[PDB]
Amino acid sequence: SGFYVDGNTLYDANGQPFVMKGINHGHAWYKDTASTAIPAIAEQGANTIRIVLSDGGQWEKDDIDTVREVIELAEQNKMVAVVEVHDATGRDSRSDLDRAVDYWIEMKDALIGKEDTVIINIANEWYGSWDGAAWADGYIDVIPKLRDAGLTHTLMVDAAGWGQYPQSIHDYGQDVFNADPLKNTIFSIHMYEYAGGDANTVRSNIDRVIDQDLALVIGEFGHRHTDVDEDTILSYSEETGTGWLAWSWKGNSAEWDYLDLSEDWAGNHLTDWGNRIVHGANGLQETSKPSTVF
Repeated sequence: SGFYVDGNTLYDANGQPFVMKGINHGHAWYKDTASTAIPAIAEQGANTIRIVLSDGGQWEKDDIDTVREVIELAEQNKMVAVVEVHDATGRDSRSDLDRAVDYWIEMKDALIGKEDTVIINIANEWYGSWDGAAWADGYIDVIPKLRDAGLTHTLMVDAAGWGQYPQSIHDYGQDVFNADPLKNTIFSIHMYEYAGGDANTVRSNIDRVIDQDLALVIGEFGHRHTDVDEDTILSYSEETGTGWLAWSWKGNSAEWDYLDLSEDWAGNHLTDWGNRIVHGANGLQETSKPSTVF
């Protein structure tokens, strides 16, 4: 029993549509914060946490005990865990995707049996270039190896272009889905200045996926700062049943710290951005519903 996909809808194990409303947590870079940050994220009303893991490619590898620990903390706070490997971010090289795939297979014992509470986002932002065909071949090759390893989880696949070239999913997403004998794969767009730059763009990018009867989550998105239209991401996602996961709880480097949702790991002092996501129109408190498996 696990999550299932039918067209552009993701269903929990009780067959109830599940629309992710949640938050990215940079676990890989802040491993000891788990027992503070994960429950703090739950306290905000998030029904899903996207957990940044490392396969040791660029940062400190998250071992199998750590994977178990963080998924357990999510589950025991009534949140779905979207686990993701972050080390292939922006890279076109197949080798980086290979490393992520091998990581999931290495960690399969922490994952098997958790199909109703864990969704596997194969690699964050793999394939930085805007090339639908090449992006597709990567996942056409990758998905069967995961299935062969006995991983039956819903798989989440990031669009090419660091998640910001959703044309890739429109043009090749069905080919990628077809490569999954389980027919249980969904797609993610990351919406920043390009893919989420204005209302029209947000709507067009969501439409170009779900109108292909492919399931979609906005696995990361941002906000306007010194343009990203978080209002439309929030409202149009709600209208269409499209899930989203805001980036990110805490710990961005100085260059991106405008993206921190919370001043503190415990979430007692949200930033303006955190307040918008948690307490604002179409945000977590207003629209997030827990997976019915809980």
